[PDB]
Amino acid sequence: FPMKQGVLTHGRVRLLLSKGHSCYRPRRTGERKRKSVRGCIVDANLSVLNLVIVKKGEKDIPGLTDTTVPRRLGPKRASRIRKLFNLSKEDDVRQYVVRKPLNKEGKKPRTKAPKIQRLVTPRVLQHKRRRIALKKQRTKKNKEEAAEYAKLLAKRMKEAKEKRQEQIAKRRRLSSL
Amino acid sequence: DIQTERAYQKQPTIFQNKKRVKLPRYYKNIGLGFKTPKEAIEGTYIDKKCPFTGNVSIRGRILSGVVTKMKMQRTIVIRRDYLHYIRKYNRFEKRHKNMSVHLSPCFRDVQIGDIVTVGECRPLSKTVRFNVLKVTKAAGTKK
Amino acid sequence: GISRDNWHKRRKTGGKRKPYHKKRKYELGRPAANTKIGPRRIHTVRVRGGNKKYRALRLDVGNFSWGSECCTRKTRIIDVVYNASNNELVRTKTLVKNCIVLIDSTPYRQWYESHYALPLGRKKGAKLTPEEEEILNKKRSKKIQKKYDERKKNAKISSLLEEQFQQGKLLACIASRPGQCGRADGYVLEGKELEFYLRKIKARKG
Amino acid sequence: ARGPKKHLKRVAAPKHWMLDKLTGVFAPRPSTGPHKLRECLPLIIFLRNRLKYALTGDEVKKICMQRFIKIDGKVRTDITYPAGFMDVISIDKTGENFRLIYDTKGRFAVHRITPEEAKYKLCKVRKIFVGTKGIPHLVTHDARTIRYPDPLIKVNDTIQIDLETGKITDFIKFDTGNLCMVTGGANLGRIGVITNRERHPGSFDVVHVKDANGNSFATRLSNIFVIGKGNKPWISLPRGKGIRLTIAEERDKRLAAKQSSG
RNA sequence: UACCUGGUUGAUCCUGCCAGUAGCAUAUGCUUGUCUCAAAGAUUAAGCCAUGCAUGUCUAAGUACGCACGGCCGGUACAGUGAAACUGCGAAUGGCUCAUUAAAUCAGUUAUGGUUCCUUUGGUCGCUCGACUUGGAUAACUGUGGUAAUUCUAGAGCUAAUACAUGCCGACGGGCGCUGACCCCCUUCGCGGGGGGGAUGCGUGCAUUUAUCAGUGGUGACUCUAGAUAACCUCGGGCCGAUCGCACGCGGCGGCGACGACCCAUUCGAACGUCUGCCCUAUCAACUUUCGAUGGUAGUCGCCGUGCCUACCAUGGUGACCACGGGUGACGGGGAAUCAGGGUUCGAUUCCGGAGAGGGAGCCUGAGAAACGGCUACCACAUCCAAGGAAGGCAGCAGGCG
RNA sequence: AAGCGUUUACUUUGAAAAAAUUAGAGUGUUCAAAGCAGGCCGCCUGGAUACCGCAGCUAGGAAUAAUGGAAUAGGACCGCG
RNA sequence: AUGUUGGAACAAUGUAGGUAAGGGAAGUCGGCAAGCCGGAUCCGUAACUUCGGGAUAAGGAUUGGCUCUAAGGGCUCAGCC
Repeated sequence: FPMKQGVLTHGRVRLLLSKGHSCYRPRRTGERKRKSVRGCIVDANLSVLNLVIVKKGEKDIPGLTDTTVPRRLGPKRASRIRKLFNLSKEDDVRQYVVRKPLNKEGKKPRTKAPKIQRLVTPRVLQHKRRRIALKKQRTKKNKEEAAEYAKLLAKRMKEAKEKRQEQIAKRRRLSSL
Repeated sequence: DIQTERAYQKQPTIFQNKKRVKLPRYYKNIGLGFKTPKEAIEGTYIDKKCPFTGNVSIRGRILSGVVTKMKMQRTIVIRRDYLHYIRKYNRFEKRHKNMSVHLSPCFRDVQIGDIVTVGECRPLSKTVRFNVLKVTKAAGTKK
Repeated sequence: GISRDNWHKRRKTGGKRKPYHKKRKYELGRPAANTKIGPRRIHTVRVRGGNKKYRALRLDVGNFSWGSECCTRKTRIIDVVYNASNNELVRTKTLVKNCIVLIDSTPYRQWYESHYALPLGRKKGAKLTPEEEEILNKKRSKKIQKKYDERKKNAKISSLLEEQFQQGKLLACIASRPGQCGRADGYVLEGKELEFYLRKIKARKG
Repeated sequence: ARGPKKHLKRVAAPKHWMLDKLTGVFAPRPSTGPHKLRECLPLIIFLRNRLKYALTGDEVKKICMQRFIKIDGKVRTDITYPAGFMDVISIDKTGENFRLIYDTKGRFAVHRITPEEAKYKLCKVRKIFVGTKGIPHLVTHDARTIRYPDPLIKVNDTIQIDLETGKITDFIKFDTGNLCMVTGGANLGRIGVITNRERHPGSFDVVHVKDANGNSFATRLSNIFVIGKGNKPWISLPRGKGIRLTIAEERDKRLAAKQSSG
């Protein structure tokens, strides 16, 4: 049974765990389940302890301080390339991609490269230029149709008040008979 | 006369404390050809459940019945009589349904036996879903 | 949990209903907010339809209104004196809709001393040491003085409303519902509305 | 239940679709849209069951996504689209245009309209809505929220909108003597002039409609849809022209048609 | 097709019942050559279940550095497939059963002006006065492992978003008002009256809340929608594109789209009400209540109307027209059998609506569940165990026992 | 042309009135139970119609069966002051 | 002034008071003796009956202190006792 960060005991307890909690893998959305977890204070009732060396000592262990395990993946986002090589915000960072060589029997020697994410390209710039056309389309259309309606509202206004004078003239003509 | 509770009852729509140098009483029409009573306009009763000085809208069915009980305050109990046809025996049977109807105090002189006309609206209480629209006088009773 | 269902209780005639289903989710009821006086601590809760309700628990200020002068300002609430629903909501100072509370007068007093610039409150004997309102009382333009002099036609105030301006504590009624929208807005008692609770508060004291 | 329905039984399908009950237990459940479930006709029914281009449901699936079906100015690729009253379903491949018009019975009639007729359709407005900045709005039968309309259009008038631009051209005032289309009930599919309006406050107003052959009848205003002024319609009319001549003479016409040709 | 027959007597005519007669299922016995439809664990056990299956899902268009395949025109990044995984949606539909339930469900009729809303459709979304695209985690993977064991996961390096927070150049150059510096003109001996302009700043998009005031457009009727003034902008802050794919024609603009949201109508539901309708029972005639019973006031909570609940009041409300209560071998209806005419009986059963997943109760997520082919506990039953612990709900299709 | 003109029960009419089932139109599933097709040298067509009582809405009638008018006149009309 | 005296010791048997782990009448002719309950407030209360009773039947809950609120009155609507 895995032990839980910050439980303030040394025995074993059962806790309700939701998404975001340690030692739990949800399957449904908002799923909650009881999980038996061990205490955080270490005593002689343990089997395996995960230990992380922060500061290397002057002695050199052959198992860990000698075996070099490099990075697994190269940086992928466009802005994370700039901070790795201390580049500026104006130069091109596409040629500074961290690619790897590929060599094995049965296949030709190829080279694979990651896709640079959040990088400025003419397709995005065209798409940015596409949505400002809609803003120009919207603002022109509201001004065109409201002025047409305001002209239309003036169009009805001359006929509505002209026919108002027909009733008022009738109101005097009927009273004259 | 009024304001005998813990709180201050008043018409919520109007404002009665504007700068000065009677009350601008709120009243609304109801529709369906029903004439609003004189006492609602000129009276000093205030009630949120009144169909003329309150926030209730009359919709749905319009019924009528005879009033049988008035010991309850601000609401009354009416009686409706009808006959149910049985298809086996070609006869009828007297069945009555006595629902609770809110009585706005705009109608002042209402007597037991008057043929009341009610109107459907939102449920005012657990059983009250009907409000008085007009009070027709009982047969005869000139004294 | 606590639920809002009509079928759990008796009939009109007095007979007992027998349930045919368990508790439904749309009949849900929640514990009361019971907000008090303090720094702003409002908890948002999801409600039916994927909406939000603001469960206030501690509130200090509110956008009360003074309707005769057509002005409203945000002022801090200090005390609760009267509640019509229950007397235990006065001892335990709880804010719900239609509560008679006490507020400071300086947000409204300065508006009288700026837009009209006349002495309100200000028990005679002491003059303003910051001198800002004294500057605002005088030094008007000659063409705007006539417009300023027409502002004194309606510069009269009722004695009861002026009396609570003396101590700086105004009686005001809560109009907004606090546990749902989270705010504590309302209005100041005036005239017939104001004199009614003054009889009731005196009856509360005795 | 615990939510909205998603299936549809074949028995529970409306009678005007005329789907046979021996084929399948289920019915094509119409997707939501500008028309209600019952009086609409899904695009799968109009193709497979009305026009008989398609045989199975997978065959309907492929044709609709070839982008060959253009309903009232916009291509929809859903097989169960709620094609309501007079949706101008335009087919580009054969140059043919369909407008969904009711027959003399309650069924939708397969009416071919001319291409110049396919550019306009008649929509019944529902309410005059004031927008957030004093903006008049009209809501049609297919929920077309048209802002800045003509101010003289009232609650139950009809507007001759234009499909390629989405704007109105003319409108017909609701008045006695104008042509009408009875959209609902026992008189479903009737065409006649309006002769009498009866007012019922609180209840539903009923309007008497005089048929072209003098067969006057009544219908409530909720199932009433004007189509033109006087005796002049604004669209093309199918055979029968919405008369509902009584069943004594459909016996005569069906018998006379067989013996005349031989 | 609206129909009878035998039987009490020594024999007669009646009443009277019994038994024959014909339908309709349910079981069962004997027997059976062909073909077309079609019911089938409802009745006692809504009793218990070995095992197998029944809800998963990718387009050119959200993430592609898994060679797991594979093209060579590459250094201008990913040719293009592609397991997995993050993300999005569905999983609240359908299926089974009829246990509970007697104005209750449900059926006909209306209302939501008393409400919430996934998806779809049609509209809005440079309006606000201050960026050629921000940030850091993490899954897959490498590798260390534990437990007898779970669809158990623990630790260490990493690496992306249509996952998570953040936010602007522009439109934006100025308009409207309020402070209003200060100025001009006329007239008055003179203060005074009127006509005006005005630097500066502030506020000014929609959205939430409070207060106040006049009627663009409607409803049978608004405290409707719109309009104006005064403030408010929920930090457990409301938005106002910090997305992707195909052609590409001319300092930057254009066509075809998908996705994404704020808001309004639309579709779609859900939910409460309104009038009428329900089996038997009096060896059930009075019932309901200060432990809400029926109304009033003020609030809480709720999506909203409401004793739904609370606090203060009135003593009210139903009933012999059967209230209340009990039984029901009662899910209700559309309908089925059977009848000249009327009626009787049935309706577990394919369509509609309600209830449930062994019995209660409570809850997470989600628009929608009090979901159980979702969890959390108790009760009853049952499973593996290394004895430490873990794990289940066939009234879903089969199937097994009773 | 629009509105108001004692109220009902009752009678007539119209709308609103899920399908399936019921009666019933057409149709040689070779017949029939069934099903909604099909027939002619592309066309012709169908997939009707009936009731939905009982309850509720609307419209003609005034016989029958109910309730009521003014007799301490606060009675009905016409001008009124 | 402790009942017609005092002082010092604190042994058994006594007389008069008490307390006892576990069991709870197995003791004894016999629950003898001892022990349980106990006042007040709010619920609730059977068989039987001569309808008056049984009945405080039986069986349950509460009780302290402190700080407040409300109600129940006299003298001229408010004040004062």
